Amino acid sequence: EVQLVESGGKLVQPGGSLRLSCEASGESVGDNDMHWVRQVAGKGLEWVSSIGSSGDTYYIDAVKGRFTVSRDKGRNSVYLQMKTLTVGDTGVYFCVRGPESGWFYHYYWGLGVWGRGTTVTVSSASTKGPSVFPLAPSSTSGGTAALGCLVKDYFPEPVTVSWNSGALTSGVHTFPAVLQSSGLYSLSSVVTVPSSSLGTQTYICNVNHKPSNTKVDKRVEPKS
Amino acid sequence: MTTFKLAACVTLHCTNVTISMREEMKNCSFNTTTVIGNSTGRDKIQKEYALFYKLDIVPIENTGYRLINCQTTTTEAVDAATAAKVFKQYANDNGIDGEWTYDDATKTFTVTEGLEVLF
Amino acid sequence: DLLMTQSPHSLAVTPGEPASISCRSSQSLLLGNGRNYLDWYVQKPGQSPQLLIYLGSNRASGVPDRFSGSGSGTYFTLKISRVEAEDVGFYYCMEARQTPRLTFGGGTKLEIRRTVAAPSVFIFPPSDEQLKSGTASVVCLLNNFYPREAKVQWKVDNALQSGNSQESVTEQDSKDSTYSLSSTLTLSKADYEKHKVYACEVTHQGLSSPVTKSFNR
Ligand SMILES: *[C@@H]1O[C@H](CO)[C@@H](O[C@@H]2O[C@H](CO)[C@@H](O[C@@H]3O[C@H](CO[C@H]4O[C@H](CO[C@H]5O[C@H](CO)[C@@H](O)[C@H](O)[C@@H]5O)[C@@H](O)[C@H](O[C@H]5O[C@H](CO)[C@@H](O)[C@H](O)[C@@H]5O)[C@@H]4O)[C@@H](O)[C@H](O[C@H]4O[C@H](CO)[C@@H](O)[C@H](O)[C@@H]4O)[C@@H]3O)[C@H](O)[C@H]2NC(C)=O)[C@H](O)[C@H]1NC(C)=O
Ligand SMILES: *[C@@H]1O[C@H](CO)[C@@H](O[C@@H]2O[C@H](CO)[C@@H](O[C@@H]3O[C@H](CO[C@H]4O[C@H](CO[C@H]5O[C@H](CO)[C@@H](O)[C@H](O)[C@@H]5O)[C@@H](O)[C@H](O[C@H]5O[C@H](CO)[C@@H](O)[C@H](O)[C@@H]5O)[C@@H]4O)[C@@H](O)[C@H](O[C@H]4O[C@H](CO)[C@@H](O)[C@H](O)[C@@H]4O)[C@@H]3O)[C@H](O)[C@H]2NC(C)=O)[C@H](O)[C@H]1NC(C)=O
Ligand SMILES: *[C@@H]1O[C@H](CO)[C@@H](O[C@@H]2O[C@H](CO)[C@@H](O[C@@H]3O[C@H](CO[C@H]4O[C@H](CO)[C@@H](O)[C@H](O)[C@@H]4O)[C@@H](O)[C@H](O[C@H]4O[C@H](CO)[C@@H](O)[C@H](O)[C@@H]4O)[C@@H]3O)[C@H](O)[C@H]2NC(C)=O)[C@H](O)[C@H]1NC(C)=O
Ligand SMILES: *[C@@H]1O[C@H](CO)[C@@H](O)[C@H](O)[C@H]1NC(C)=O
Repeated sequence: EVQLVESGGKLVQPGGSLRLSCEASGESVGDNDMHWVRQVAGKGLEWVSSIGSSGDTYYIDAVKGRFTVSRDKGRNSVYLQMKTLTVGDTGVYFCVRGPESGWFYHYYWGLGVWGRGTTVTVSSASTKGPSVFPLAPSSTSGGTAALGCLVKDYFPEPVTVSWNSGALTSGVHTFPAVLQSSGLYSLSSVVTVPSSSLGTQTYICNVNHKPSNTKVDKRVEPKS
Repeated sequence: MTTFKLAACVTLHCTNVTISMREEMKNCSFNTTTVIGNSTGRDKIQKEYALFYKLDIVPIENTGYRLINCQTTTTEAVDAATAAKVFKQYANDNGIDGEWTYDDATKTFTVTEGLEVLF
Repeated sequence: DLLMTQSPHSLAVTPGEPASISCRSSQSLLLGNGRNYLDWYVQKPGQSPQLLIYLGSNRASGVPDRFSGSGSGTYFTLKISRVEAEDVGFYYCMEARQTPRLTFGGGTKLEIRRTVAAPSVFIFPPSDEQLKSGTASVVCLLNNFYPREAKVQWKVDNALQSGNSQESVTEQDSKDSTYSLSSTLTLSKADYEKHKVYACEVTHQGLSSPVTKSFNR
C-alpha cells in the first residue's frame, strides 16, 4: 500500500525559490510516472508537471524554464525546485502516482495514488498570527443555542479549528476563509448545542496556525 | 503406463500494432525474471514486449493469449490423478504457477505462467 | 495544445434519480488498441481526488455499478443511475492520450436537492476583548437552510451598509443537505461607538418575508 506525503509548501516572496517533496511509503515508485498537479481554493485541477522512470521530464508552457523536477530512487522520493515564483503559482500542490512509464499502451489503470497536498503562497505579505475572539452565547435561543469563535486577521493559510480538542463534531460548521480587503484572512467556527448545557458544559475552540506557530485555546462562556 | 505431457506457456497480453501496411502482426507484452537455482531468494520482475503474427499466437477463450507451441515435458504414469500430483510438484519445484488445464484427448497439462523465470 | 470542456459546471439532483455529465475533447482520444484514454475522478469535501472511471467505460475497483461511463472519440458522458447523498462533490474528466502529459476538464459541482428549509438566524455583537484592540466585528449567522440562495443586508441605525461586510457559506452538509452562512460586518471601534442600533436583515425563499435581528450597543 503506497502513501504519498508532500511537504515544503510555505509562504515565499515573489521572485523567490522553493523546494517541494513527495515521499513514498510502502512501495517503490521507481518505475512509475510521477505527476505534480495544482488546485486553487480547493476547486479546479491543473496538471503542472511530470517525470518518468528514466528521468525524462515534462512541463506546461506557463512554467517551462522556471520549474525543474527531479527524483531520488534511493530515497523513493520526488522533488520540485521552483525559482522566480509569481503570484500565479500560488495554490495547493498534489503529487500523484501514475502508470509505469512507457507501458500505457498495454497496461493503464488510471491515476491511483494521490498525496495530501502542500500549500504554496506567493506574496510579499508578512506572516501574521490571528486574533481569536469569543462569539459568546447571547440572549440566540429557540430550544437550541448557538455559539462560536472568530479567527480574524491571519496570513497565510491554513488554520485548523477543533472544538474541545476534537471531541465535539456534531453541529459544527467551520466556514471557508475569506480574504479581507487588507490582504489578511478571517473565518469563523460555530456550533449549535442544547440550550440547557450552556451552564454545565465547557466549550473551548482550539485554533492552530503553524505558519505563525500560533496555538490558541479559547474559552467560550455566556456574556450576560 | 501412459505418457503425459506438460506444456508450460507464458501469458501474453497482445494488442493491435500502432500507427505505421501489414495488419496481421501483433504487439505483445509479458513478464520475465532471472534467478539462481541453489541460492534462491527470488528477484525483481522485469517486463518486456515483442511482435509476432496471428499464426504463432493462440488465445484462451477472457482474452489471454499464448504461443502455439510451448515448453513441453513428459512423464509416465498410470492415470491422470497421479500425473496431476507429479506435475504440480514439479511446477512448484521449478517455479511455475498459473492457469492449470488438462486436455485428456491429448494427455496434456497446459499451464499458462504469466511470467518467465530463468536460471 | 489540447483542451477538455466539461458541462454543466454544476447541477443539483433529487436523491434516487440519475445524473448525466458531459466531457468533450478537442481531439480524438482513441488509440490503436481501440481503447479511449479518458478518466473520471471525484473529489469529495475535505478529501483528495479518487479515481472513478478509467479508460472511458471501465469502473474502478470499489466503485458500485450505479456509475457508468459511455462515449467515444471526442465526446464522453458520465452517468450516475441513482444519486445518493454520498455522491456530492466535484467531478473531473481527464485525458491521458498525451501521457505523460495530462489535461483536466474544468470540473462539475454535484449538489444534492432536498426540501426547502428556512434558516435559523442569530446575531453576535463584538466582544469587549476585540473592542479593546480597536476593532468591532458583528456576525450574522444563517443556520441549516435550503436552498443556498439568500441575501443578507446590514443596517446600522437603519442606514443600509455596503462594502464593509463579507459572507462565507459552507458546503452542503453531506448528511442533512443544508447550508450554513456567515455575514461579518467589520467596523472600527470609534465607528462602532458612534451608532446604537445594529441589525442584519435576511431574505430567503423559505421565509414568508425578510427577518430582521438587531441589538442596541
Ligand atoms: C506482469 O506483472 C504485473 C504485476 O503483477 C501484472 O500487472 C497486473 O495486471 C493485471 C491484469 O493483467 C491487473 O489486474 C487489474 O487490476 C486493476 C487494478 O489495478 C490498480 O489497482 C491495483 C491494486 O493494487 C493495490 O492493492 C494491492 C492489494 O493490497 C496492494 O498490494 C497494492 O500496493 C495496491 O495498493 C494496483 O496494483 C495497480 O497498479 C498498476 O497500475 C498503476 C497505474 O497504471 C501503476 O502505478 C502500477 O505500477 C501498476 O502498473 C492499479 O493501480 C483492476 O481494475 C482490473 O480490473 C479489470 O480487469 C479485470 C480482469 O483483468 C476484470 O475482472 C475487472 O472487472 C476489471 O474489468 C484488473 O483486476 C493487476 O492490477 C496488475 N497489477 C500490477 C501490480 O500491475 C501484469 O498483468 C503481468 N503481466 C502478465 C502478462 O501477466
Ligand atoms: C508495441 O507496444 C510497445 C509498448 O510496450 C511500444 O513501445 C513503447 O511505445 C510507447 C508509445 O510510443 C513509448 O512511450 C513513449 O515514452 C516516451 C518516454 O520514453 C522513455 O521511457 C520509456 C519507458 O521507460 C522504460 O524503459 C527504460 C529503458 O529505456 C527504463 O529505464 C524505464 O524504467 C522503463 O522501464 C523508455 O522505453 C524510452 O526509451 C526511449 O529512449 C531510450 C534512450 O534513453 C531508447 O533506448 C529507447 O529505444 C526509446 O527510444 C524512454 O526512456 C514518452 O516521451 C512518449 O510520450 C511522448 O510522445 C508522445 C507522442 O505524442 C506525447 O504525446 C507525449 O506527451 C510525450 O511527449 C511515449 O509515452 C515507449 O517508450 C515505447 N517503448 C517501450 C515501452 O519500451 C511499441 O512502439 C509498440 N509497437 C507497435 C508496432 O505498436
Ligand atoms: C549455485 O551456487 C553457487 C555457489 O554455491 C553460485 O555461485 C554463486 O553465485 C552467486 C550469484 O552470482 C554469487 O553471489 C554473488 O557474489 C558477488 C560477489 O562475488 C564475489 O565474492 C564472493 C564471496 O567472497 C566470492 O565467492 C566470488 O567468487 C566473488 O569473488 C556479488 O556481487 C553478487 O551480488 C550482486 O549480484 C547479484 C546478482 O544477482 C545481485 O542480485 C545483487 O543484488 C548484487 O548486485 C552475488 O551476491 C556467489 O559469489 C557465487 N559463489 C561462488 C562460490 O562463486 C551459483 O550462482 C548458484 N547457481 C546459479 C544458477 O548461479
Ligand atoms: C485490430 O485490428 C483488427 C484487424 O487487423 C481488427 O479486427 C480489430 O477490430 C482491431 N482492434 C481495434 C481495437 O481496433
